[PDB]
Amino acid sequence: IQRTPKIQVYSRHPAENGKSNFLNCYVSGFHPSDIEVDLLKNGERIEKVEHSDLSFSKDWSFYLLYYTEFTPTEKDEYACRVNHVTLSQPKIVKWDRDM
Amino acid sequence: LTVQVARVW
Amino acid sequence: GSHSMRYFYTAMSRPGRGEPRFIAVGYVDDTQFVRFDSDAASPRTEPRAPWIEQEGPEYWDGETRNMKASAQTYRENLRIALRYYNQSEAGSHIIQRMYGCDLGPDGRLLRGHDQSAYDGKDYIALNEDLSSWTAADTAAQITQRKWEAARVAEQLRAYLEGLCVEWLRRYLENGKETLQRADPPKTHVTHHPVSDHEATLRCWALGFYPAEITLTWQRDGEDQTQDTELVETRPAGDRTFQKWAAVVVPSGEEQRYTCHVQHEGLPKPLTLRWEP
Repeated sequence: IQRTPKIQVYSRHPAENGKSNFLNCYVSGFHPSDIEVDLLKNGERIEKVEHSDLSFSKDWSFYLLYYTEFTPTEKDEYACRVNHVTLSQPKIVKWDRDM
Repeated sequence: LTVQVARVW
Repeated sequence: GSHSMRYFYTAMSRPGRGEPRFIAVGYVDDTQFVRFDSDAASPRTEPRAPWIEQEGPEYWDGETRNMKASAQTYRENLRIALRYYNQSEAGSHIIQRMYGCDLGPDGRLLRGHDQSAYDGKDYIALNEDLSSWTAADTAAQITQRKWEAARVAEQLRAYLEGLCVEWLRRYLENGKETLQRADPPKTHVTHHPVSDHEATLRCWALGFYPAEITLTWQRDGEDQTQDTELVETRPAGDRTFQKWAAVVVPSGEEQRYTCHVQHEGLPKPLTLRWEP
């Protein structure tokens, strides 16, 4: 009846500290469509995150891209936090430059 | 251009 | 290359929280070009690609009227489906529809599609003949009978063979610079030790369009599908897509592994290796 989201966190361009870029959280394969996605910077919710218009794949499961401009550093940490009816508690996926 | 055909279930 | 146009409708009920939300989006291949959202402050079919913007007021007004009409129809369909499945009015449910046309590389209609789902499961689909239906269950059979009686398949066929193709071709022409341009992947292999005796080879494809791609690892020329970790193709946010494929290999055997990349923007498939 219900499908849990796949979550990927990554940058639009390969990360270069000091260079502006876009942080993405792509959630996919989920059903139903209601989902809560936050982008986190050092554990704190980033404001004014934008997202794509709801659409779906050939298996009817939904996908959404959440994105925000950012400038990577060595110290700063970024994550995506997702909640969905299929999850007991929010799932946090950390951004990894090489993933 | 979308289809105008009504599809009542 | 070949091209397709697709519209995707999602109608979602939310008892206690107003009338069902209806959202429609239209795509040519992997490029979205319109949106309609009944939850917008002022629901209107809106442009989401620059090449669609030149269409005139009659286009946007027409599409807006059609979309609102569809929104209402799908609210009705959600009520109906409640009756078809013996469901209460307390739960939230979703109807989805995807339809459109596929053109071959010569611009001719390859085939048409019009398929619907209820709560994420197949409900009914127009067959490839554009004249008969496939119902997934006894509820959808009722719908099928109604549609056979109203000759819905005939009207859908006239659309898919006519307006759908003509307007797709029109869009392809207007969006020639982007819609008819494949961007080949930029590819590389990375290497990270997992331990003293194993390493991960990760084959990357970046910046490609359209999304369709094939990344495979071979060991000694033999496919490693079962031992390959493949992530889902993901959008970059600049129209392009990204994908990687990873394999864990014995230290000292890295050169026995080759990554193979197929994509529409490449004249020939690529073979790459880790370069120490």
